[PDB]
Order: sequence, then structure tokens, then C-alpha cells
Amino acid sequence: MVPISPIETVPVKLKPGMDGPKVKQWPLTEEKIKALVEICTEMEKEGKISKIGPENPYNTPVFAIKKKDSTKWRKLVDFRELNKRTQDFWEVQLGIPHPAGLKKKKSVTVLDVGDAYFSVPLDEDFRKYTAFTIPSINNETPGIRYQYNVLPQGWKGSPAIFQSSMTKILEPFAAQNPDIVIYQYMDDLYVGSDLEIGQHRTKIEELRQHLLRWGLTTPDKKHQKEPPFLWMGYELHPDKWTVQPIVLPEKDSWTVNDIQKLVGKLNWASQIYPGIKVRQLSKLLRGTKALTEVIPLTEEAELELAENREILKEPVHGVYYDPSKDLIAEIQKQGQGQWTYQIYQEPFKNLKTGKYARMRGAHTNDVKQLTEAVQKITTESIVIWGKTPKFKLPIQKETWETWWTEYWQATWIPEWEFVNTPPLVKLWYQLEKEPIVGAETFYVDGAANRETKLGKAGYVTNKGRQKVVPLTNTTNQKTELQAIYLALQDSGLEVNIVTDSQYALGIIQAQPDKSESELVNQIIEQLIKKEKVYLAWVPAHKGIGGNEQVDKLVSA
Amino acid sequence: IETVPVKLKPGMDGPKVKQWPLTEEKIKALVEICTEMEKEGKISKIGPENPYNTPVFAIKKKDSTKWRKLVDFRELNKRTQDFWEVQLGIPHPAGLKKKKSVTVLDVGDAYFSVPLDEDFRKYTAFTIPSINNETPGIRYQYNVLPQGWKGSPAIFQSSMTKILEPFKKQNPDIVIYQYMDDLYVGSDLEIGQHRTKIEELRQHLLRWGLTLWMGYELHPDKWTVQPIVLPEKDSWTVNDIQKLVGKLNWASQIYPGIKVRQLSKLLRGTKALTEVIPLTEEAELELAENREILKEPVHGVYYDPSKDLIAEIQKQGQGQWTYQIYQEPFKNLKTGKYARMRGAHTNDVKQLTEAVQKITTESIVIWGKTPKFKLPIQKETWETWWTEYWQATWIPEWEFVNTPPLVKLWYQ
Ligand SMILES: Cc1cc(-c2ccc(C(F)(F)F)cn2)[nH]c1C(=O)N[C@@H](CN)c1ncc(CO)s1
Repeated sequence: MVPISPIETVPVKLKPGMDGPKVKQWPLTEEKIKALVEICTEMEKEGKISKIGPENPYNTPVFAIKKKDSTKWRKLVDFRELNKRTQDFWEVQLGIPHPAGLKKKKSVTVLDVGDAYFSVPLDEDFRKYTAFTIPSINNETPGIRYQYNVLPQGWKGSPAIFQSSMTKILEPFAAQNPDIVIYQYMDDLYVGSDLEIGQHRTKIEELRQHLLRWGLTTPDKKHQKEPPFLWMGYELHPDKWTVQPIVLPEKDSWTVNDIQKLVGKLNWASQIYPGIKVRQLSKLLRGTKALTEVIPLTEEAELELAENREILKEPVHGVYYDPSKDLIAEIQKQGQGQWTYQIYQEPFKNLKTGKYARMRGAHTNDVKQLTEAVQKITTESIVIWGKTPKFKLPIQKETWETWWTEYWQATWIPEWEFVNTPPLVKLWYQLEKEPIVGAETFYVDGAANRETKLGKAGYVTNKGRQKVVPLTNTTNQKTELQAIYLALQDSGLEVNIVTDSQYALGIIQAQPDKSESELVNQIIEQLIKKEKVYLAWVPAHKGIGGNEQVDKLVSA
Repeated sequence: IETVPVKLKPGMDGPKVKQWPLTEEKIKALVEICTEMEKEGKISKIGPENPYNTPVFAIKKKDSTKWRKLVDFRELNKRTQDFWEVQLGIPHPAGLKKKKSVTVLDVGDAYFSVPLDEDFRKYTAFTIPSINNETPGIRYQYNVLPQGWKGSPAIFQSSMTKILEPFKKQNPDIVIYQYMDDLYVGSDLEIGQHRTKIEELRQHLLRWGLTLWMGYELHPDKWTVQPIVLPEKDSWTVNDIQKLVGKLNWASQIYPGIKVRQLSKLLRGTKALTEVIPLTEEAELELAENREILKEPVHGVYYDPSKDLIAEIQKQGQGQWTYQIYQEPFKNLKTGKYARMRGAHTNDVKQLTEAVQKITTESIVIWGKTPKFKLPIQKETWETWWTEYWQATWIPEWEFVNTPPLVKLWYQ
């Protein structure tokens, strides 16, 4: 017999300050007990389990479900209670590889290891806590006691100990075979190469030899699959990849389930199908918290699902990564805070696509949103391809230059060029840095009563122009804004505006181009129309000449 | 050559921080660096029975073009015991702040010759990430004392005192302070001659590696704290006086006596912003008294080593950055301004990153602690990019300012 190399044992302990599991073995029907005595007998003679005596005080229940459409009973232990007590293991299973990241190899072989996790030894100091009891017929003898000698399925540490061991074994094979690539994700091992299919299946055979050296049995006859594959909701073809074809559900009174199964499903399609929008469908969700509630489609929803549909009609495919070619990412503004993007290396053939939704904010502008999307795409690309893509953005170079140079915050986007695909992201207004000579000076103020919620807003100017408007159902903050809105509405194309509202300053200096507040959007609409606007702040209740006389006028 | 016992403080598990994505070249650089470190015994591979993780990435230090490994030990440093067993840590030299020149020497490589407590090694675990989650991460843990850990200087300090006991023997003029992986060497000495006794220390360091090649030359006496200045003009517009009244009002929170009653009376009436107004004689007096008030330092502003140091930074344009360090609002313990010329004549984030590094350095020199930053930048932008310009072996804490402060005008 050719000797087996032993697989190194991973030391395991249960959580600090926790005992083992002691749960009682369910009452099973006579036929089910008969099934598990059969199963455990072969697995014992296979070295995978072994009977334990009455010393072991730990117990995990075991059940037997019956294989559907087949008369093969198979076994199930519910390790939930021992999983709760076991130490935490390390989490490298942080992500799922994205198809757009795979490099196009000419031959690729995938081998499933749904078998090998059971040939890997379990730490013997830990086997005592894997104990389970097969209840005897009529409960007239002590149930036969068993413990595991190897990684049990359904146990917390099995997937991490299995992959750690597998990687240990794969190192020298991959190192001494640089002409291949081996990726290992969950129970499968992906092997690709750029040599002829002949020397591929030879080195495939060689690897299975290499894993026999550790006693890990490998799929042989057929079994190991070659492209294409249905994998993790994708379709992996030799030259191409795309979303598994998954079609939209249909109802007349759409419930919460109805599109919790359709935005999460249109999110999926948005990674290869360009231009998929989700907003008018998700407003319907965050505003409720009932897993059963129905509510009709909004007037803008079925216009969007009609746009969605017009996209999921033909199959669009994605290319695999070529590390020798440049990475390109292109963004399009789609409206209502929605952004779409395509990542590719040559025109017309995307590696992947996607979208970005604006952050829940009170105010915002287009440049900030484009910046945020650039950052999202940047991190996605480093994840998938290990480098930052070159950007093509719908913003003029001079637009970006005036923005970043005059923005109070620090900001930056990496290397990028302008692409003239409207709607272009624009700067809609720019405040002056110094007062405008010859422009009317509007001293504005507003004030409200915390009890009646009544108030007044207005202005006094240097030409003697005045206005004070009475207002109902308003606050001090609203009137301060309204005063500025009035000055803008009533002044020429150039105007100096003096206020004491630190609240208003904070909103305007942030430079929003759209707002939740109806009143801010009016001000924004007025700013866009202006030629030059200088906004000056003074401290209140110092009676300053202008912002003393109008303060009085709005609280009278 | 034996371990010193190291714990964490009870009730606290080891760090479990997720590794963030890395560019391909950074991963490659780390693989090469860690393969050698593994060969030299400084680190060893680790199994999945280690649930702890600390992020790692790779840089290029100042005036050097080969990669260096940096481990963000910020979370582990929080959870590490405070080392006051024999000594209460290194007491900060108040004289280091007072020297005309101070220079920083990377001594971190000396930590790699002293073993770390075998019981503690499991908490230094880090992960070289893979691209696209293709292969699992390469996991290591430290066997030697790691650069960036707050325990490394604490443990090495006993064994570093002997290394300098000959040097401060001959030069009682020279204050030497150590912080993390850095040695700060200072003197009231001449500029050409301060370079001379330094390189001496460089070799006196090589003699004991028998049993680290360049320098950063700070000058903590070449500058000082910054006063509030008011304009000096012969003709004032309404706008000018409005801005003046605003800054005086703001400074009246810091200084007690700032009067703006004489100046604000000029502002009464609704005049055009660009209209000149002569200064009332009592307004001229009031501004004169405010000036004299602004020339004395703030009264009763004390450093408290029990509280956090806060650093705020304002972007002012054209490569200039202002900053203030304080513990209580309006009681700045230092203020200053950042200049330009250092990269990023078109990259705001590189400027801010360099600004954060300089402020931390000055903060290490003055108090022996790093401050918590308030950064004028969106979290998502900062987070994405700050590691590509970071060069220091330490890392401060920071939060993000999303509302434009009115104070940017007053520190301009
Ligand atoms: C034939 C095949 C190739 C692969 C693969 C391809 C690429 C990569 C990597 F490493 F490149 F990311 C890793 N594995 N998986 C499969 C596959 O059929 N897996 C089956 C069970 N063996 C299931 N997956 C999810 C299921 C229920 O949810 S059942």
C-alpha cells in the first residue's frame, strides 16, 4: 500500500467560559432508528466515527431525513447547540468571486470536493463534544454512543478547517505549476490554464494524484465539470458570462414580498444589464415594516418597470478580465439621484455594469453624488481586479476644477476624462467672494413665535426698498430662509444679501442643487437665475445697521 | 532573550478588524516582504483557529522607492494593557518641545530582535488579502515585537535605555524621546552641528546591531502659536466692518473684553456693502483696545493629559491649510497653518493626509500623544484614498466634518 500523508490537525477549543452541549436525544420512530444504525455502522468501519462509552456527558441530537425520489436514508445531526459553544474561527469567506474578475483561460476544470471535508481529521481533544446518541428500540437498552473523528457537516469549524487544510495541500502543487491557476471557493476548486486541452487534463490528473497523497478522493468519471456552468446565479461560458436568465414576477396588487423579490432581483440584473433603475420601486419599501403589507404601484413605478423590462428583453453578456488591457469605467447620470456605470476594457463589451443610489441626505448636489459613485466603483474595482479603473465622466474638466478648488471640503477623483454624454453634471450657481459694487444690498431677517408658529420674513435695502411678509405655521429657521428667498426674488441680476442666519449660511455654503425642503429648492431656482450673488454673514442682536433695523421689523 | 508577560485588559477580546481591499501591487509587495519576514522568523503562518485580525497595507516612505509594510494596530493598541508595571511608561520630556532643532530617527527595525510573549502572538494576526476572493487570504502572526504596537516601545524601553546611556552620558544637552517606532533627538544646537551628533547616534545604533539611514529635521522653536490678527486699513467699507465685527464677536468667546458696540454703531443704517465709512473716534478706540486684548495669550489654558487632544483642520485654498489643537472648545493649546509645495498641486487628499501627518508629529513632540482629528472631508472619499499617501508608522483617530464651519473665515 502506498502510504498516506497525514493531514495536520487544527487545534480547536470551545468559547471561553462555556461548557459542552448536553441536549437530549429526540424520540424517534422505530424505522428511523433502524436507518441510523445502518449508516453509523459503515461510517464507523470507515474510520469516520467511533463508539464512545458512558463517560462522555455531552450529547448532540441526531435525526434521519429520507432522500426524496430515492430509497436512501441519510443522517442529520443538529449541531446548533455545540456551534453556539465553539470558538469563533477566522472569516476569509468575506466575498464571492465575481465572474468579471476571472481571466480568460483557454481550458478550465472545476472539481467539487463535497467529499473531502470528511477525510480531514478533527482535533482529537475536541472529538468529545461531537458526541451523539442513537436511541434504542423501545428505549430498552442504552442508546449506542458515537463521536466524530473527522470534520462533521453542519459544524461551525468544518468549512474553515477544511479550506485551511486544503490550501496547505495545494501550495506546493500550485507553486511548482506556475503555468496554471487554482482558485478555491467553498466546496469547489477552479483550475484554469492556457495550454492545450491535452496537457490540461494531464495536470488535472496530476493534482488528483497529489490529493491522494493526503487521502483526499477526487471526482473522476465525468463528475468534474468543464464550462459552461450555472454557478452562484451566473452563467459562466468559455468566452462570456452573464446573469442567470431570471424573469420578473407578475401580480396586480403587489405586496412587500412581491418586489422584495424584484428589486433584489433587479439589483442582480444591474451588474451586467446597463441602465437598470430601482428607486420608484424602493420608496414603496423603506416607508413600511410589515412582511405581508400590500400597496399599489406609484404612477412613476410602472413607467420604470416598463423601462426595466425594455432592458431584460435581450441577453447581454460580459467579457472576462484581460490584465494587459486598461480598465475603463463610465458613468451616466440617470436622474432622481440614480447613477449607472459600465466597466470595460474595449468598447461595446462590458466586463460588468452597475448602479449607485444617492445617500439619504437632506441636501445634495450632482458633483457630490458623482464623486461618491467614483469612490464606490474604485473600491469595487480594487476588490475585483486589484486596480483602479480610468474614468470617463459626464463633467467638464473646468467644471470639476472650479468645484474642487472652491469647495470648503477636501475632495479628489482619480484619473479621468470628460465624456460628452448628457445629462452633464453642472455647477448651477457660484457665490461671489467679494461684495458686488453697484448691486443692491438686501439686509434680510426672519423670526417666528415658538407658540403661535406665526412669524415674519423680509428685507431692507440700501435703495430704500423694503418688504415684510406675515407667515403662518413656520419656525425661526424657515423664516430666515424665506427672507433670503424674498431678497433673491425681488432683486436684479446682481445682489448682495446680508443675513445673520448661520442656519441659512450652512445650507447655502454646502452648495446644494436640489433639496428635500420645498423652500430651499426655490432659493436654488432663484440662485440659478442670478448673475452674481454675494452672501455675507453678520452676528445677530448686535443691532448692526441693516440687521438691526430689519430684525425689529420682522418681530413687531 | 526571554519573553516579558503581556496581557490585554480584562473584558476585552483581541482585535477582529476586517482587512480592506488592496491593489495588486500592494499585495505583491506584502507577499515578498512577508515571505522574507517568515524566513527570518519574525512572523509565522497561522491556521483558522485564530479569529483575530488587524488590517495591513503597504507604503513607500519619504525619499525611498521600495515598499514597506504597515499594520494598522489602532484597535489592538486600544485593547492592549497599559504598561506601568516597573515604570509608569516614558514621561514626556517637556524640554523636547523647547529645542531649536529636533530630528526623527526610525528605530523600529530594532524591535525585530526581541521575541514577543508566545501567549500574546495570537492577537497580532493579519491577513494578506487576495484579489477577487480567488484564493484565501495569507494569514500570519508575529513572533517578534511588531512595529506599530504600543507595547513594542514599552517593552523595548528598558533595553533601549542602555543603548543611549552612553550617548546621553556624553551629551546632557540633548533630549531624546521615543514614540512608537520613532526616536526624536533634539538640541538647542547650531544647524550644521546638530546634523553632526545625529549621525553619531546613527552609528552608535549600528554597534549594537552587531550583538535607519535618513533624517527628518523638525524645528519646534522656528515657529510658535498664532494670534488673532485684525486688519489695519485707512478706509473701511461696510463689508469690511461687518467682517471685523463678526470676527471680534467670535474672538470674544475666547478673550473677555472684546467690545464691538462702537464698531457696530457704524453699521447702523442700511448702506451699500462697498460704501466706505469713516471710523468714529470711539470706534477707533474700541478697535485699539481689542487689539491689545488679542496680543496677550488666553488666560488659564492648561494641558490635561487625562483628556483627548482634538485637531481641527480647515481647507483655505491654494495649498494652505489651517489647524488648531485643543481639549476644550476655544482654549487652543496650539494653532498653525499648512503651506504648499509638497505634492498634490492638484490633489486635496494628499495635502490633507500630509497635513494630518505633520500635525500628529508636532503633537507627539509637544505632548507625547496623538490627537483625534476632525477632517473637512467626506468619510467615503477619505477612507478610499488616505493610505496611498500615508508614510508614518503611527495612525491617529479621525472623524468627519460634514457642515461647513463659519470659523474658516476667522482663521484665514
Ligand atoms: C461546476 C462548478 C464550478 C464552480 C466554481 C467556479 C468558479 C470558482 C472560482 F473559484 F473561480 F470562484 C469556484 N467554483 N462551482 C460549481 C458548482 O456547480 N457548484 C455546485 C456544487 N458543486 C453548487 N454551487 C451553489 C449551489 C447551491 O447554492 S450548488
